[PDB]
Amino acid sequence: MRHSAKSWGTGRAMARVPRVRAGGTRRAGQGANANFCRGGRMFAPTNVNRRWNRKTLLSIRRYASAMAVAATSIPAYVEGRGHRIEQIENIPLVLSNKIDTEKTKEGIKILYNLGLKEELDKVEESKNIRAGKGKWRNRRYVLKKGPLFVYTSETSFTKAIRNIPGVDTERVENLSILDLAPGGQAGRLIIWMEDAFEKLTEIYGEMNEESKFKKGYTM
Amino acid sequence: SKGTPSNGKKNKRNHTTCCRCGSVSFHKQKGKCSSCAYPEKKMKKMQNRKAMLKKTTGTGKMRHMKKERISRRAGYPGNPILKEIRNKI
Amino acid sequence: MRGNQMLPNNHFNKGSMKFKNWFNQPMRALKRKEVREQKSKICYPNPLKKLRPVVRCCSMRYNKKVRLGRGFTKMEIEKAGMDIKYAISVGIAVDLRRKNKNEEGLEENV
Amino acid sequence: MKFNKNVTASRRKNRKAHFTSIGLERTKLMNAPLSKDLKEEYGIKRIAVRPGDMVKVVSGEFKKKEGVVMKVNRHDIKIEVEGCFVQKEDGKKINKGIHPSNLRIIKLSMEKDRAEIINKKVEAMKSEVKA
Amino acid sequence: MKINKLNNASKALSYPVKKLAKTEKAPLTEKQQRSKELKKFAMSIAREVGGLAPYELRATELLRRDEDKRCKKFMKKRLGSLKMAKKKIELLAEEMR
RNA sequence: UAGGGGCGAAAGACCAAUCGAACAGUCUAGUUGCUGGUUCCCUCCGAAAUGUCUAUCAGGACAGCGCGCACGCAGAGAGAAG
RNA sequence: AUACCACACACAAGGGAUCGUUUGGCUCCUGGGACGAGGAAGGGCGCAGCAGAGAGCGAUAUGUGUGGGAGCAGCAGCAAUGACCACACGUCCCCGAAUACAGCAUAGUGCUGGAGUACUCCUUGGAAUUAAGCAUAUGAGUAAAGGAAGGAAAAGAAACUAACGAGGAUUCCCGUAGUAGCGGCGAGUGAACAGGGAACAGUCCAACAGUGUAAUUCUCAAAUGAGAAGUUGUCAAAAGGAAGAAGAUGUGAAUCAGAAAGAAAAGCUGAACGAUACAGGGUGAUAGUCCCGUAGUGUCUUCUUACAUACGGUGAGUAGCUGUGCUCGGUAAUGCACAGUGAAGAGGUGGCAGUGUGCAUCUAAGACUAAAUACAACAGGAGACCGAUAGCAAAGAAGUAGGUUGACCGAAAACAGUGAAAUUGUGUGUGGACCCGAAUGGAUCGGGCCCGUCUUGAAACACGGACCAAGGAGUGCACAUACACUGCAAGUUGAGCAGAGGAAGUCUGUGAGGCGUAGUGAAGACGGAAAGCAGUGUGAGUGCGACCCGAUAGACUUGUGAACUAUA
Ligand SMILES: [Zn+2]
Repeated sequence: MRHSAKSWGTGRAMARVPRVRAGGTRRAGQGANANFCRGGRMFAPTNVNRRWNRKTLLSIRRYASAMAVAATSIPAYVEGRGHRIEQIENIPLVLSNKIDTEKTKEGIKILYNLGLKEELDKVEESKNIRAGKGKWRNRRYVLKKGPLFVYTSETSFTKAIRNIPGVDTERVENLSILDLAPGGQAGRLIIWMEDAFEKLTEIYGEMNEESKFKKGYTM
Repeated sequence: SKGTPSNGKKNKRNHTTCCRCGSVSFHKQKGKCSSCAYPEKKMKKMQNRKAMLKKTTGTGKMRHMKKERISRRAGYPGNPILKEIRNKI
Repeated sequence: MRGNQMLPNNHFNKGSMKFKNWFNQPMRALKRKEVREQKSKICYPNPLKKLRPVVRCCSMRYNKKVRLGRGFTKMEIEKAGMDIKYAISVGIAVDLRRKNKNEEGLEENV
Repeated sequence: MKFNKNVTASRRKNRKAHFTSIGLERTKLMNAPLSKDLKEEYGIKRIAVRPGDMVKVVSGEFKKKEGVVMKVNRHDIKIEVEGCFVQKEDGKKINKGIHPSNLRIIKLSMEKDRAEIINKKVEAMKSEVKA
Repeated sequence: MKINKLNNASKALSYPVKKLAKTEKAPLTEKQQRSKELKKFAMSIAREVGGLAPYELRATELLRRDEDKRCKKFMKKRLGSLKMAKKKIELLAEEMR
């Protein structure tokens, strides 16, 4: 909308679009402001007042996270997401405390002993450059999802495992649905810490009782 | 007639180069510049926002203002021969 | 205008009207946290907040509810054996505009 | 992962920083690895290649060749090595430039300030290594 | 609508508190007395030096003829307030006596 | 001597190819009951150009005739016989 | 149809679509908010070995000092006697507030002027538009024009609310509320206290200064003197500190080889190794270990901040009143002015005019004040944004080339990639405008008027359309609503805000308000049926540019014009 423009009106054998007032340049007499014009203004310009976020009831958020946690212990769902678990003895996995690990070297040896080798390899081999214009806008590489580790108490193991591709970490008390159901499909593979697994009873309570940690919520 | 033949008589020139702004807009008979209002003390009111931004600070060189910012960054240190005067003051 | 509705009344006629968005909400929250933290170091052993009196709320609708007020009165402070200069040094708030009109309200603040 | 928020991870910003570099930052672009023996003779692991030094080409058309560095083009980041060339229709021969990182140093040119440059870097290490 | 359900009689009820008596401030110290005396004194000297204003003369003249209700109306129109008029009439009356 | 102003041996003439109210720029994307245009496939159902009120007669609103979702259900654009 | 016209296919022309790419734009967040008589901002002119534009710099037109260290892009010459870069300093032509000046203060030195003005304060003040016409009203105390200041500005410690069992400076957020009311009672307009929070801080002058001596400020001298201001009244006390924050910069792990194939391996295949570092960028195809970094760790430099005296209850052309004009939701006057008139020392107020009288609450006509709040230029970080007819007008010497008498107006052009259609030549085939149905070795047979659009009615002697590519029109927000889907249910809820957390996500508290749990009246007053609340979306109404394009006109400027033409 920058330019000085006006319509020539009828009687000149031309369409009555606004035109640019100028002289000495090829720009004289060209068609100015409308959406059907080169260099004109777009239809309904995009605007900051749009509603970016969305609400969801707290009671649904609580219930969805509870049944996402449940699905992490049904083999049919875990396999269905594409985690491969052929070599793993039993689900769920619960690592002890008194893990005294500090180095990545010894950290991987632990994970291999739980049967996770094929799963981890599946992640490392996956790295590829994205198709389309997203590769220009800071979203260049894509990787497959792998195990999530859940802890509750501060331990050295967290900074021993984190550089291994596809390993992900969160605390039990603030466990998110984006981490528990990626892409909106449920049944992510989870490594529990022994403290964290016991805490699930305080957090979600018992059937037909009220949780002390989540006020006003019952299963 | 008012078209082509009247164009032949157009050999006088009412505006010359202004000494304040350069813009070939000083009207000799009126004694006034149509771009910048010389000889009035203040500069003229510019007609619109588009036209005034074409002559703002930062459209030229800003020689003094740039040096001042660098000296302020450095803590106004002055000429190193004369440090004792600075320190006393 | 057609059909049955509550008759409109939407006030968007004024072309000089301003809009205020809230995209800064999470960031300004983080700044307020960081200012409190550093303020808390400057006076480390002492609480960041002062002690305030309990007063009774205003109208017939809120009579039965008690709330924090602005400051203790010279009479409350004196009755508890302190002096005004000392009270300030120990982090008690003072308000010399307030008046005492009940026995009960005085006894509780003491 | 990066936890410092003052450093950029934008593709657009990283690329501009590369090509518009000047001064000492430009010199960092001309670094090459030293061979295993030289990494015992001197403390350093890598140095900026200069004329007169002796290099093995480890990638490309001229792989396995050895020779003396003739010239260093800083604007178009390339090094010319003695005996790596192509012949035109005319029979005339043109030296083809190789990117620094495809080379490895075999013998160092010790003319001029090189011995002081090396000393300065060794000291900078030890200063913090021993602490 | 959660408005206008009680009658005016029941809205007038109140809780039985125990009150505190007001602390009277009647004592006036020696220095405060001299302060007030000097101000009242100064007000005498001004009246002695400069005399009465035109409407005060016209007012006092009406008081001698017992034109009480005329004087009242006159003073109301000059000062605006019926209270100020009642006060100024009483001060003028006392001056004449 | 400058724009609701000038200047006119008066024609509403002339004031930078513009004058029964100049040019530049902004308010402004002024308003429009009026003219023009309005971008993929198949399946199923399917109108109205009439009444009342209107500074109303090239426009509206309310009702009448379509379609969608349908709680439910003895009815019918035809005859007899009084 | 030998050669014309049309169509199909192959090759050569002609043009620049499409796909692949991007040292640019845009949006949000955080920091910053640094000019001038010591000559600014803006304009002109000069300076290179070969030098037009642009960049850099002033006749010192690549000088000095500090920290580094290898080349100067072409050609000729230079360079460890220091190429080039980074930090500071020195030098800095002419015009311009432009001043050998104007106004003004002190014992004296001096100060102001111009630039910028997004955000803040003070004046002045429209019309288009809506009311389906229009004059009060609306748009709007908005646009435009003037004055002024700072990193914020303004405001600020009650001549304040309230009628409770009361509270207690100012500013900001949630809310009371599209309510009480104002209004050709039409269109439309429209606040306050409460209740929940962020941040918190109070003080000065006058009234009112030692009289057994102006004890007070300044100048010159001197080691104790002279003089100026002032009795129309001067003079009312502390050093001091470690914390807190922002930058700059050093260091920083670990790989080799091969068949086939390619211009080139980093791919693929086997064997290893690092990780508190698998963020991201560069290398001749897709790299943790080839190069620059990153996680982790060192140093250094700046900036911010902190103890003393004496006091109260009368601040005048003011408050108020009469008339008048503007203004506000303020209504028998909410605020502000002008003219007449004009107080008391005791006065002001308690949303409806007056008079009286108790009661409650305050103290005007002098001043200062932090934090929590707003937003350009310039710098830094991010993104479900745009990808060269897009995104800023501008991805190159863009406010440029160029243009107006003037105010002012204003383009195109990416890769030495790919290489579509319109349109042209040559060769080879098939037809005489072309489409649909059905066929021959071969003459052809039957059916079809030109599309889009308003219209009772178009093949029309109704209008738009020469041809091809690319662009090109029901969208966003607020408020009620009916339907479909989801959780809980006499209840329900992501208000703001706090606590946790390598964090614009998520989890947990505290805790208002709103609507519902039953209605009737103008009201006093009375009381007796019917599941709701909050979301995710769809159809539809109203207001904002409101599906896209289009008037003749109206207003406003401290903007321009008598080079053509009129008259002195
Ligand atoms: Zn000028």
